[PDB]
Amino acid sequence: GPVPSRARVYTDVNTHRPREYWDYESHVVEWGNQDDYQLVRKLGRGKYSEVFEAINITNNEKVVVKILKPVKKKKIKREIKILENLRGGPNIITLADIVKDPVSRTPALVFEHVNNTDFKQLYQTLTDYDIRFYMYEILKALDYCHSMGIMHRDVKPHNVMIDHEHRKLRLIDWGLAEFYHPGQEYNVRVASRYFKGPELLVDYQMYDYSLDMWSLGCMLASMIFRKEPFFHGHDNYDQLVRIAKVLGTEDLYDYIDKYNIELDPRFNDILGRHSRKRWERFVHSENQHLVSPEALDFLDKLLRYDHQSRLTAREAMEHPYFYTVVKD
Ligand SMILES: COc1cc(/C=C(\C#N)C(=O)Nc2nnc(C(C)(C)C)s2)ccc1O
Repeated sequence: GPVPSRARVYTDVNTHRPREYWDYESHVVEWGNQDDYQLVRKLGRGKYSEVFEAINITNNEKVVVKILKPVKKKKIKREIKILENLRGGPNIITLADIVKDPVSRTPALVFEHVNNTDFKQLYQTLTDYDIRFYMYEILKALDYCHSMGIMHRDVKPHNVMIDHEHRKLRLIDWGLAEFYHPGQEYNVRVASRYFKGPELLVDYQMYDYSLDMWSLGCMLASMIFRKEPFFHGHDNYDQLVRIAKVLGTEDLYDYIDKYNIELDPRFNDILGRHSRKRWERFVHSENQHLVSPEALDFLDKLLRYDHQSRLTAREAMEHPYFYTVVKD
């Protein structure tokens, strides 16, 4: 069988919390007044929700309303409980209210309003300094939620809201997030394809917070090299091949051998043999102003096959890449 694995940090946060903290199936939702919120416009529809801009008519302030699609009361209560546990943490989107939508017959989560610029256009204008700054802000959110026993499991540009005018960042969509319990096996069908960690792609279920750090590394690579997404697989198998063309196949075999994992035999005809590459080959005249020795070393220390070898969020915040970021 597979060799077990444990997070190297925040390992026992939930076992020493009171049961109510992580036992989300027993959570009792405190419902607000649905008539407080007037929907203004539909902003988007996801796999699991529709998102609206709205007005809170008790203060005439704009809010965002996420009306959940019908899913298991378990998955709904999980997201609600995680948002309440994390509320007020650095750069965590603030759940302001929860109401029963009378049309959908599902909960509608009310969030603080973030005046966001879409990552498609925003990523075209970010400077070297901008990228370091916003990476540091994401790390504050990830260290916070990891320190609170929670992994996000869906870190990607779409879930990082940035109000660039006020340099304000919020990590959103906690609908895939989970509580970390040592030795628990988790669903590997999380995260968007381009941001899935090697652990998901080789079907290793005993993963942890370090999954988020791979995803973050994928975002960093797309930003400093101006190639979004960086690992651009056509499916989940080709996704691992794309990673192995950069990190090399010998270290992939070291990874799966360490955890006594077996690759899907369908890789025998697609994976090939690939050397590990040096990150400088992705540097060119149109991205070099975003690349530094510190950026490449930081990236290299996030994008490890072995989830146990990646920088933690707190370690990442100590990295020289952030020395130039002005600290508040
Ligand atoms: C999909 O889960 C979530 C989504 C959100 C929020 C948004 C999304 N998605 C959001 O605020 N999207 C916007 N798109 N344009 C905006 C203007 C600045 C034009 C008003 S806001 C918050 C918490 C969640 O859990």
